[PDB]
Amino acid sequence: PIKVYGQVSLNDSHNQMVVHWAGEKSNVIVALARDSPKSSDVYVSYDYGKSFKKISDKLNFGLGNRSEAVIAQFYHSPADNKRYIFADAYAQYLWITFDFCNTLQGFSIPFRAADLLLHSKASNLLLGFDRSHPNKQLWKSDDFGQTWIMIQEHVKSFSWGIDPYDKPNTIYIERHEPSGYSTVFRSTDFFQSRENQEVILEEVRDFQLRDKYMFATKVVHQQSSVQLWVSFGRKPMRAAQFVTRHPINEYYIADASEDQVFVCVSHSNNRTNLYISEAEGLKFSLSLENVLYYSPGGAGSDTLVRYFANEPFADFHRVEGLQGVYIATLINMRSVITFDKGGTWEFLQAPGCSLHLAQMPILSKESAPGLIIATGSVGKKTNVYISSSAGARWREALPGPHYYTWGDHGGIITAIAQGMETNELKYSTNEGETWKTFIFSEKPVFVYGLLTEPGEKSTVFTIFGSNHSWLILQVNATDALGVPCTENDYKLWSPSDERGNECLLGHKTVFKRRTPHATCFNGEDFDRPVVVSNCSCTREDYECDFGFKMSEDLSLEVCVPDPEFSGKSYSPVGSTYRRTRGYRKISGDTCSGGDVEARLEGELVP
Ligand SMILES: *[C@@H]1O[C@H](CO)[C@@H](O)[C@H](O)[C@H]1NC(C)=O
Ligand SMILES: *[C@@H]1O[C@H](CO)[C@@H](O)[C@H](O)[C@H]1NC(C)=O
Ligand SMILES: *[C@@H]1O[C@H](CO)[C@@H](O)[C@H](O)[C@H]1NC(C)=O
Repeated sequence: PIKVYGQVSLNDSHNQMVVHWAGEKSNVIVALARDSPKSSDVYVSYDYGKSFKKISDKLNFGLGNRSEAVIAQFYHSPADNKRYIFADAYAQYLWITFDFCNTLQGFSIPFRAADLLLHSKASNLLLGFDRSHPNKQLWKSDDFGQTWIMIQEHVKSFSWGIDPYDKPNTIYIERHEPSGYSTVFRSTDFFQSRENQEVILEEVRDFQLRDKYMFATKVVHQQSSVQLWVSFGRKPMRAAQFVTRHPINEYYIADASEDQVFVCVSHSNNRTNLYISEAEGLKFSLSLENVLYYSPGGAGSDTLVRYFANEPFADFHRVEGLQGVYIATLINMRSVITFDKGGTWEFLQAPGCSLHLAQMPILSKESAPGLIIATGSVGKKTNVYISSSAGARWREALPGPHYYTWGDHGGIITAIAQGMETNELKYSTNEGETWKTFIFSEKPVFVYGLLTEPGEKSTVFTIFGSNHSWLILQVNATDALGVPCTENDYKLWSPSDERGNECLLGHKTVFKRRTPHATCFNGEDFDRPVVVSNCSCTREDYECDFGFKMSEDLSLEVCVPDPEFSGKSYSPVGSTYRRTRGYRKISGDTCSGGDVEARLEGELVP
């Protein structure tokens, strides 16, 4: 029903191992073994993981130099999955391949390659940032790392532009300056001429680019305070309004991907406050207080929080595949979820008790709309919890901590116990309502990774671990799904909140998906909603207005005046101006008509 078709032990005793399939239409897998750096090894499969060949000896410093290569990091081009760069940890040196590591060539380079930033569309183009010097130099290559020019020195921060919003080759940069105040510049010819260069904002402290938005900071006064500046869709930057009684030291941009900005301000007692804007990103309202926040700390002069997306400091998580849905943890903790980008929040429940989600991460994808797997616990021992209702309802799927992944649009889910040795793969074809066991090897292993072969329809899983000696297995589970799904095996589904509203963000979205109990191969792409239709407005289409905050008791769902406004939340006796009741329609909400829209919307006042 399921078979292990590839199993390979690498006579290798490094303490880290990463394994990456080249991509969806590809038989190549690259594996990199590293320490915690003291040594490394590289292995490549050209047969879907049936066999791996050691190719570390191809990574050498050339004729008459025998000193061993030590790979810190490798990089895969997202524009061309045949291309890789392996960077030496110590020497100023790279190896590049254009053919899945069949041929590698070494190149000595004028900096150590701490961080390379490969362009997402132009496969020859990349940046390199020399972080070892305090001299802070940005290097650019247009031949995939063979030759490099130094395009900017004294770099405080920089970023590639983003398509489609920026012209081709766009780079944004800000330099360190003796005064501490600096200019954000944009160039389309790598800073080679005045004519292809543009001032974006001046007297800036920091800057960041995130999707359609750009953020920068200035200082105002009389204690000084940091003012946030924002651009939406590459229009000129404008000052955001953040009214508080006390100085703001920094902003954390938590998310800017759904036509609004979530921003966190303050980090007292490992808590922060979550604010949301409308589309322009300029008028923020307090959506959620006391969100868990843990950072390692920084030098003390950062005004925009730097962090990696896969390691957010705020316990706040966008659910993929769905607009509107985010999950957070607040504080004696509680997990909450929103279905309307922070307009209202609800407590998560399992069978009911309060469900607390440790964010082992939350797994969700556009290829399986409404399916979420997460790790957490109930009351007061971690288990695996599953929702197939976009987080509205949850069940406990498996007890104990596990790796989990899935294939074929969520139609087959796999799980392996973590933190103990095992030779057991759990699999479910019904969203975790039942599970079968497949013994994937005779002897137990500590498992360190569980992956799905890329491709939305894939039903091949990679397992790697050891008992130190690395083992890599490939499990083909295709036959566990049997024959192709037919019309009988699909049902219409609309995401809803916990109350049953299938009307989210002012419209009803309809997906065609495979029923929970159908055992069949789903060969269809139904990732994109079949029907969308508008609804009459409800409370759920509204959020707190500038000057207001969510009631402390979230279940009241009432917006009240924010004390930070010092009693001036409602300030303008003439004409017919529009006085807010505390609410504004959520950015991108398409609701229309009905009772609620009236007297949630502003009041006409003389
Ligand atoms: C070999 O060449 C590399 C890269 O140029 C250099 O960094 C290293 O010092 C060399 N090692 C020896 C033993 O000559
Ligand atoms: C897995 O099994 C299916 C059905 O037998 C086959 O079509 C598919 O190519 C296999 N995949 C791999 C990577 O062996
Ligand atoms: C729903 O409303 C939006 C504007 O709010 C409009 O653009 C869209 O055409 C409407 N869609 C449907 C399917 O009626």
